[PDB]
Amino acid sequence: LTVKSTKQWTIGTDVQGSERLNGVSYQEDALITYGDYQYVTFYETAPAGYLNHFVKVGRRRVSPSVGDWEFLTLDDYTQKTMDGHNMISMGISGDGKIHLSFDHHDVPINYRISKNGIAKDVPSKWTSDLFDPVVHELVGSQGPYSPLTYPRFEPLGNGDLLLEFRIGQSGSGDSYIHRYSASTGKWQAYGMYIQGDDNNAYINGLDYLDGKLYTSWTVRETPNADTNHGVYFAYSNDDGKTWFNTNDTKLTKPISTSDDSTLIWDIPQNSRMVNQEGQLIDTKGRFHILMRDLLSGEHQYQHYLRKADGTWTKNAINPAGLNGPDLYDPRGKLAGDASGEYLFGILPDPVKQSTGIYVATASKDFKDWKSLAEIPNTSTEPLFDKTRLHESGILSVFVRQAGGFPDRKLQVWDFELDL
Ligand SMILES: *[C@@H]1O[C@H](CO)[C@@H](O[C@@H]2O[C@H](CO)[C@@H](O[C@@H]3O[C@H](CO)[C@@H](O)[C@H](O[C@H]4O[C@H](CO)[C@@H](O)[C@H](O)[C@@H]4O)[C@@H]3O)[C@H](O)[C@H]2NC(C)=O)[C@H](O)[C@H]1NC(C)=O
Ligand SMILES: C[C@@H]1O[C@@H](O)[C@H](O)[C@H](O)[C@H]1O
Ligand code: NA
Repeated sequence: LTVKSTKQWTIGTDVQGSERLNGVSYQEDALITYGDYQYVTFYETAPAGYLNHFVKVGRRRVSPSVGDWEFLTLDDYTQKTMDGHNMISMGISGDGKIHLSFDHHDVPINYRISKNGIAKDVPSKWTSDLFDPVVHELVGSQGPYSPLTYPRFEPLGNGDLLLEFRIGQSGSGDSYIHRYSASTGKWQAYGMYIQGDDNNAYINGLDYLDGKLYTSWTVRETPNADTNHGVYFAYSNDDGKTWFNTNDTKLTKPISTSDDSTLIWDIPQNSRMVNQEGQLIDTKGRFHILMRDLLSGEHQYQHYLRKADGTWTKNAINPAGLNGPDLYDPRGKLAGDASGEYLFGILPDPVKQSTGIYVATASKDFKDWKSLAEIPNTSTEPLFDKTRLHESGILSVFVRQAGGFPDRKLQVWDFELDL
């Protein structure tokens, strides 16, 4: 496997402040291909300047030829909170509507939707008036909508879309799922699906494939990030309503963080393992988790693999040149190609201030990690486009540069793979 071509685009100037608002690990998602177009969302500085931002949404054509990015500015909602939690997630439903949820740290939901199915019936003109106002509920569904952190979208197989988030706080919180029907345009509540017990679960993402929804998490006791413990897993065969552990044992609804039956790896507190890193269902149905810890004696990225024979394995990702991250360093992701043979570790390096793209193969039990490419000059939690990789064999990555405002840009890097 080799890179046929490498291209980059600067899509905006990052915002100024002591927190990272763009390129955050739990954006789900920031960069999405739907039909023939790719979409991206990020904050840019509003005319009021420092500590005033607007959400932007970019689009470009990617099939059958790649066209130029164009952007709209949502200049009716000013993001003002310098808190690295307050990121943006986007989702696109099978009616073509684009959904955005953003700007939360233990506050009520902030959500909006396109008026029409602009990703299906693609308008000529790309402007802000394609979006409805910001609302603080999900029409058709019910609360609680506060205190909300971590909106995550997952597109389902019938065009529907899940929206998942935590209600409560670090060290004491629960998570919920809501489902948007593409056929009716109404949301419905799936309710609480994981319940804390004077702690909170921190999921790594949502992964849906062929009618099954997968997630993994750690449990956090207190607002101190050293108090994470365990690596957990569950899946659902009904889009979030009911859940099973790794042994196909049905769980209680909601899943309790006290139920050890979802534990797949014992990781104590003070292991230097961070919440909300990376997960992946590959296209052959093997589940993968990216975490980190110091348990070997050195800080290293860790790959957890749920094998087909049922067994979990854990292997350090330690290819030559990769500096291992500590608790607070940027978080990575895992991506997969259409075949399921290739696993990509998209791993920010805290020494180099760059993002390494490493590849392992299913034939080698993913032990063969190798440096494939690098995105230089990043201070970001890199985020990729799942669909674009599956459909075209292009690994497309959204990144915040390193460096100082206003030199520090937002970019999309495309690695055309020789698949
Ligand atoms: C429900 O699922 C859980 C989670 O997967 C599962 O618990 C796991 O069971 C495995 C298999 O027993 C445990 O793995 C072993 O851990 C012990 C530590 O006491 C070691 O002895 C084992 O190492 C030997 O066996 C390995 C087999 O591959 C060899 O590679 C190794 O070199 C040794 O010979 C092995 O690692 C694992 O600890 C648990 N995990 C947890 C989190 O509890 C449980 O069994 C499932 N229950 C049912 C009813 O299916
Ligand atoms: C460790 C800490 O954990 C949560 O508060 C969020 O994931 C935040 O982004 C991360 O920095
Ligand atoms: Na607690």
